[PDB]
Amino acid sequence: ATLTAKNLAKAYKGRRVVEDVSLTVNSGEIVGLLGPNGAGKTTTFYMVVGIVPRDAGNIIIDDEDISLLPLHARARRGIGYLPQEASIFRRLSVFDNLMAVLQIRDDLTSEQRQDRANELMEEFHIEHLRDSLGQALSGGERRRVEIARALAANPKFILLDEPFAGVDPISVIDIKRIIEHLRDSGLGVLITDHNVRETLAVCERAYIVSQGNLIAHGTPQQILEDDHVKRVYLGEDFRL
Amino acid sequence: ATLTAKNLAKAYKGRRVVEDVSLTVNSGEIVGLLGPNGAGKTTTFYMVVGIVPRDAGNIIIDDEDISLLPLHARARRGIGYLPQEASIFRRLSVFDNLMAVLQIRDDLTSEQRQDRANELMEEFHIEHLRDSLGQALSGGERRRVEIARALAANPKFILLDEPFAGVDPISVIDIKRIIEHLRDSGLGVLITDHNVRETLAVCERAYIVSQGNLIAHGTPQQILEDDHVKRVYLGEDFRL
Amino acid sequence: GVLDRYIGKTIFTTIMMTLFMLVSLSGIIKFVDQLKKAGQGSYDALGAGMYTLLSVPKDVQIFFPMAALLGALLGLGMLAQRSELVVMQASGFTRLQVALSVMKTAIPLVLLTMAIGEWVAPQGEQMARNYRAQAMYGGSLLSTQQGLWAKDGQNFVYIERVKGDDELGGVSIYAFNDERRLQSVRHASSAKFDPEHKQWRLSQVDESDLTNPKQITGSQTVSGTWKTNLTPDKLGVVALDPDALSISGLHNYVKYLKSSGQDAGRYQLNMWSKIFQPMSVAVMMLMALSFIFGPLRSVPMGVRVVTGISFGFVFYVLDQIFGPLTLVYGIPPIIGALLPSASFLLISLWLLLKR
Amino acid sequence: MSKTRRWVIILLSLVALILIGVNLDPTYKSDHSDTVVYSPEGALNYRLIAQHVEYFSDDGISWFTQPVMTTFDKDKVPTWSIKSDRAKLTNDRMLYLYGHVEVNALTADSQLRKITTDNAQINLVTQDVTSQDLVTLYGTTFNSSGLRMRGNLRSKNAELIEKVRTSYEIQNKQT
Amino acid sequence: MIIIRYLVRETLKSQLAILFILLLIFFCQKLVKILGAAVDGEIPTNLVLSLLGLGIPEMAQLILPLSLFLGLLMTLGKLYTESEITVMHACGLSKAVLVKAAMILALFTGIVAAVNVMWAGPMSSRHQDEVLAEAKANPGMAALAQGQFQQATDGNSVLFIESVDGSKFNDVFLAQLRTKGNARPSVVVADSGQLAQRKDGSQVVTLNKGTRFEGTAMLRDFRITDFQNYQAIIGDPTDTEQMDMRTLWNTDTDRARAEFHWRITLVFTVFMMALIVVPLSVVNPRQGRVLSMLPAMLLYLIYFLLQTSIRSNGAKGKLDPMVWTWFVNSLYILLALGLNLWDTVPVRRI
Ligand SMILES: [Cl-]
Repeated sequence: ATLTAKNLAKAYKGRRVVEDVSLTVNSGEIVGLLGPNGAGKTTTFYMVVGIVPRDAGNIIIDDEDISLLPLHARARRGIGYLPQEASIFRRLSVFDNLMAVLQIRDDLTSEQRQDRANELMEEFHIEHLRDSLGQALSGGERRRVEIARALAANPKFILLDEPFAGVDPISVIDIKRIIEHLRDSGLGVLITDHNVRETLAVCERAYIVSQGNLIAHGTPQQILEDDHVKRVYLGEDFRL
Repeated sequence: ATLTAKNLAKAYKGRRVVEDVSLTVNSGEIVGLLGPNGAGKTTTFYMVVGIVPRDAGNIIIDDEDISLLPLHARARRGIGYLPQEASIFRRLSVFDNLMAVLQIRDDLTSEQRQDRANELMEEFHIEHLRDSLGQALSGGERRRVEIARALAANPKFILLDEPFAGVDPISVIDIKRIIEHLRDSGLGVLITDHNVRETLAVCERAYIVSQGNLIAHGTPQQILEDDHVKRVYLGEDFRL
Repeated sequence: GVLDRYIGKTIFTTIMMTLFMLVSLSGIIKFVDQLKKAGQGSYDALGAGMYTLLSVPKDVQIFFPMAALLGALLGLGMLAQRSELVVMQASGFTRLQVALSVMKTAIPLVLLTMAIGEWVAPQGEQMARNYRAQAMYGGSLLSTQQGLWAKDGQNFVYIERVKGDDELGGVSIYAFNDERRLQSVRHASSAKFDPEHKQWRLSQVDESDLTNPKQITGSQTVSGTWKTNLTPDKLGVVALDPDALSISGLHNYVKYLKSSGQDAGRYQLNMWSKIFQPMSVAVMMLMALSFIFGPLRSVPMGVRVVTGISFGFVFYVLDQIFGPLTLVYGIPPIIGALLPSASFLLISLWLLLKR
Repeated sequence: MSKTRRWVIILLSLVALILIGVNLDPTYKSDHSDTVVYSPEGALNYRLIAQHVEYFSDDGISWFTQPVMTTFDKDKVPTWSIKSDRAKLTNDRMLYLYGHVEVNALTADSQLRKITTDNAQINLVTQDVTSQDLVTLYGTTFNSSGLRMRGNLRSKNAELIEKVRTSYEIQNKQT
Repeated sequence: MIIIRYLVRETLKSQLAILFILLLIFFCQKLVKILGAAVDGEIPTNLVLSLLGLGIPEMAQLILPLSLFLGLLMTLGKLYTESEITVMHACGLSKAVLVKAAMILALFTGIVAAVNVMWAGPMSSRHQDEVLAEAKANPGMAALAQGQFQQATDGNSVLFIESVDGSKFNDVFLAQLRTKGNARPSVVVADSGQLAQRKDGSQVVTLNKGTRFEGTAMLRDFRITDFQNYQAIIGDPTDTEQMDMRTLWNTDTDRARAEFHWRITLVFTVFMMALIVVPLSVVNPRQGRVLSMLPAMLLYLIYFLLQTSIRSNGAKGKLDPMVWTWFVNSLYILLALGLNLWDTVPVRRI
């Protein structure tokens, strides 16, 4: 219900990339984690995901310290991680994807698994392609399958790593409908991205890292008005 | 002066990618080549550059049959190409970069090369990075070095491939500066990118391709008003 | 499970493809080498082909651990490279469950290779050798037409020709006593073996006693019996003797050598290595696992395949070296036959602790 | 650079593989030898004791250093002793004797007690004793010096051919 | 002049690292060979170090062309993936500069391989011959003597041994396999046996206090010899072609002609391989590096296999090494020009 990073820090061979980055996301809200290229947005994002260990800081979900837990452990504690790369199981049916994700969850019986799987397939309009392997899907279809698979592990917070990775303007509205649907479905989505316009257009809040030591959290109108990010991150006057 | 690709076509192992793309560009203007993913924009771009061997189509510059000659020979007949990744030489100085490209053309003497190197470095604010190896530059610095090195070969047209590649707006306004300066220098720049907002904001004549077919041509104000482009690629809610 | 089933399916397909490729390379090489000697007898290209096909089980048995390491590396590489092991972790499927999926799919492989090394590889190689000797000289019994010797305790025998498997010709028995000085020479023309009495029957024999100098009393009889510890099985082995035979037959022949009085360390070593071979297969898969989950985390395909091929090569080298190196100090042959597997397991487990 | 290359790698690997597949003073010294030559029906023929023996397998020839041959009868009784400095044994059971060839009569029943020569040939199968140089036959009552000798040990006989002179001890041997 | 220096400096760094790795590999191979031949009883730890360090020109022979070849593959691949060569071509520079820099590096490695072949090879071979001929008794006497029951077509004889106390036998039994016109196989049996080889080149087997039993076919005639000291002849890294270029030029024998052409072709291989590798160094994101180098590595392997086969066959009188050696080189030069010109203006039109 409440994911929170506190004093996140990381260094690489005597070089400081991030130190004291603390962002917070709650259910039913979209939180962007933005910043200039090299500022440390993706480092702290990954350090919340659990693939990048912390040198200093804390990651908490509902009064549970997940700071030392790897990616599998933290994924069990309701942290779904959706990367930008093609993360579908190739040479497996979409149903096998869901079932592979379900058989690890000890919270359902042999039949409730299949029930939830069919519910997800009807939910994401991917009912057409049920037997097609992962090697034969298109763009949007594979994206929806990957979001369903990532939901099938029952995540309290979905961490999107660069979801706007080279998408035509005709499909960004579809991805925004999906992220609004996930927000309206009582999920906390943590979006890190390089595209600033479309990310700030859908994020209710946004933390703007810069040099990995400071942020400016606020609404899109409160972020656009701040002169610090207007200069270091934005430049002159921006046109949304 | 003028670059023309008439009736250009191509296909890959039984799938048609380009079907009669006829592209014309003049000097002193900015022409963009945009389209949806998998249309054939980048394919015809590379086919005009010379990396991809053509299958059917003519390419000419000032009534010169330029279709069959290699990439180096297209460059010697006045064509510059800027790839998307870092093309700067890493283990050479910026001055060595400029000098190594200058010393290829036989229409300059040993002293005119030094003069052109120093003039370029002054033109792009690189005088303070003369002996610095190329592997230790920033983004804007490396971009400037690479474009000055491309100008050292004296090209008639410049073809940019993905100039706005993961660039925050504080550096997008610098690439805009750079393009505007290259247009005002009497050169014809051909943009191929996905950042359509800043592209059309800077480009003055836009071409759109779909399924290997040119859709519509004209100014961005006329392109954004065309209902077919709005229904095929962008959408009805796109602006600058 | 399902992830267990999917990992298993991919790793098994990739190990089988790798093993087919290694077997086809060694086969083309052995085929050209065998055709090189296809001038004598009615040995044609078809016959050389047949000798390679019948020898394929020996090649798969030899290239099994290398193909296991390479295929596991390429399988889990395609899984990692396509960012799927990360998804498995992103869904809660832990790395230990992935390691377990691999180990679970490692069981059919060891069963397959044991079955082959027991009934398919030795039978196939023996049939190939016999077919080659039959197409060239009219039988493997006629291939050993040069008179050979054998040892039974303090006695030696010389056989001039072999007429099948139960009938021998031209036998000479030099029986020495406990001091090498007391000798008797018993010659014979034909031998028969009956398992009912479990002894040999010689016909048209003559003995010579040499206890008394200046005498040489020679006795001639028509029917005699020879009670020795060798069997037509042991005759086939001593004819063939390439140390590539059934583990059961290898155990019987070791029991024959320890009874007759020879250094059976070579056969013991090859027996222990032939039964440790499926453990080496499993060690190789585990070392591939450790590579992917350890040093070779994010390396491209080329790095993985060249590190795989070099490690398989140094495993073959370790085996070929520590084979005879057992006789430097006369250490147990089982210890030497286990050293390649043990060392590669130790490397693999060292990479899974990382400290 | 995917399509035709598949056949190119195929052909190149094939050629490499077929190329890998195609590319893949005596003889017998001894010393102090005690040989015992027996008859074909057992029994015993003689015994040869040498101090050093070389044998060439290329030519099949033996050389015996300081040979001593003791020949017996059919009843295994030492009849003759034959010392020499060297012996040449060929492949036809003919033994040559070079240097200090001295044949003593072990059994006192012989009429011929001693023979002395430098070169001798002996046929071992037939126990024949020939010599083409100067020989001397010592008897119990006489000694004869001849230019050639012929005889047989099995028959216990020997005679001299070309230039023969004979001496006796006080009177002559009765004959 | 600047880009050519760049290409030379980068390919040299790569070639130096590849040479170091190749040295380690070939050192391991030679160590294996030396330690194998040493426990057989031929050299101790004092000769192991010398021989390991001394056979390095034979390693260089094969690795210098290989180090240049793999270095050029690796470095041109690295500059292809990093978009540097592409922007050279986008600035009008063609494959001429690349093949220039290649041939310069080929010159350097060729001078080193030529110096190696002319002087460093024969000197080290002569020193090795003298060292190996110096201590020969201690080798032979170090015979492991572990052939316990070993009989095959190695002179057509059988040898059995009961126990071995280190370079010594117990209850030794030798037997023949030759019938030789219906006769008994020669049988000898003793109590102490020592094996000593490499005295003159042939294998010698010495026994003490033995008995030799021979005879005819089941007749009672026997030859029973009581021998005291028995010596027989029941049957490695020595160098033969350790001559200078002048003597090889003047010898004109089979061995010398083969060796001479081998040395020249080995110094030529540097330039030939560096000329072929330039248009075969592009890597594809689909295949990667090791798979994109694969046909070029196969050419290199096929070339060396042919050359080694030609040498081995010519020095035995099967072929004329000159004809076949330079026919192969001709074909490889034609292939080089073929795939070096096909991507140019004249051959594109062709
Ligand atoms: Cl289930």
